[PDB]
Amino acid sequence: RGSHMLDKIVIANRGEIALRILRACKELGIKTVAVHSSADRDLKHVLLADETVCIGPAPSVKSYLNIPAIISAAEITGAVAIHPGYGFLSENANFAEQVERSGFIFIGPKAETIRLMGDKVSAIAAMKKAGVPCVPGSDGPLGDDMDKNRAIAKRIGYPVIIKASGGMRVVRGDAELAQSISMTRAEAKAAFNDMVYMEKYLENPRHVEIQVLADGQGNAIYLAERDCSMQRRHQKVVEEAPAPGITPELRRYIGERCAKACVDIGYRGAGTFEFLFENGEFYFIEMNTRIQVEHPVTEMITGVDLIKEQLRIAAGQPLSIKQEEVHVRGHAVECRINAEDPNTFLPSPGKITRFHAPGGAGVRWESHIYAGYTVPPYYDSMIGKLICYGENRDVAIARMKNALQELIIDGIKTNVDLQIRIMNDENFQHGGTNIHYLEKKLGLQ
Repeated sequence: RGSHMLDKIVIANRGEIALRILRACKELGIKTVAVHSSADRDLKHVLLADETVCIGPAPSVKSYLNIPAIISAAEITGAVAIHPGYGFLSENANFAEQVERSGFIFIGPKAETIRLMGDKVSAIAAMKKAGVPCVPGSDGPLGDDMDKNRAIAKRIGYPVIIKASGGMRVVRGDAELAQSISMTRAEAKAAFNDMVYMEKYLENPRHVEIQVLADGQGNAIYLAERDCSMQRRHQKVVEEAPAPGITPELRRYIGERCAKACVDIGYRGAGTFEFLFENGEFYFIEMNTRIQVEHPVTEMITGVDLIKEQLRIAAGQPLSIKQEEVHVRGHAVECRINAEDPNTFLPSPGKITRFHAPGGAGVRWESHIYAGYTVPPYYDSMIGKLICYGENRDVAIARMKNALQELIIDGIKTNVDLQIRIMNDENFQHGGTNIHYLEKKLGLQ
């Protein structure tokens, strides 16, 4: 035992993220244990792992969410750590608590941190305390004294939105504040209760998120930001880094705030701070206490291997990277490739009859698919991620177009066509479109 302390690791996940993790492991000489459902015996990473363990039938609830089977998998193989990747049990405290209780290292933050940020009220509370900008509001249920309510809205700045404590109405001026509150009162009465609170209405915001790394020993750094505004039905479709328009100084401002937050909450490992960004102001929404799907975009513009850092941190090693050594270079754009139905956006199962991946400079392909592989119906629609890097934003986009053209995936329905359309969208090329843009372009409004 000694190529890395975490000499053998259980990859509690599937698809592209599991492969991504497997590779990071092989690089470090770490033995891999791929737990899988009976429907994923043909996953690329499973076929490449040192050991494979079936943890149950196709259904996620019976496999990838099966806590005892996953820990038993770690036990029978003498594994020492478990990487939950993203989704599934990655932000499930109970799982982390049992994993560690069984004597294994959970590659993620402390159980108490998952719970903290996992709760919206506790999270906001902690973020404000640490100095992270949050969504302005009445700080509690609104009374009937329209005078302070008008002052609250004023202080927060219109437009404001009235929300029911148990579930909403937009107010653009104090002239309609009173009526609006009463109107909202009624509905909720019904609708739900009578209590109502006020929040700042962020009408046309962008989705900007800050990547961080903390060793849980007092060291925390931020690795630039990512703009993940290209959304359809709240699902991310395109991601890029850095975020267009964000200056080095603003980046430094929001970055140091998140790093400080990590220190205050004793955060450990990789995490992400998602904010709504409008009129140059950041507003914290939530923090994902895990690795991000779109992490590659950050990896390519900073030259940092986020998965490997997660492993080193989980191995008790303090951060070896100082904030001043972190330099953003170039631009990276990510298109998510999904095997999805164009009318429901749901997974579109089937056999891939022909597959050809794009190649060339600045082209990264994260995917488990291969000619002959069949997309199962039990999980998500994501079959891969295509990330293109360039010395600047225009080069990255130009490369994504070229790469999307070389990409061949027959036998199943995909969104490749959609991606090409987005890369050719004049507004996207200009940069900085808000979270409502995509649904507009395609009329899902």
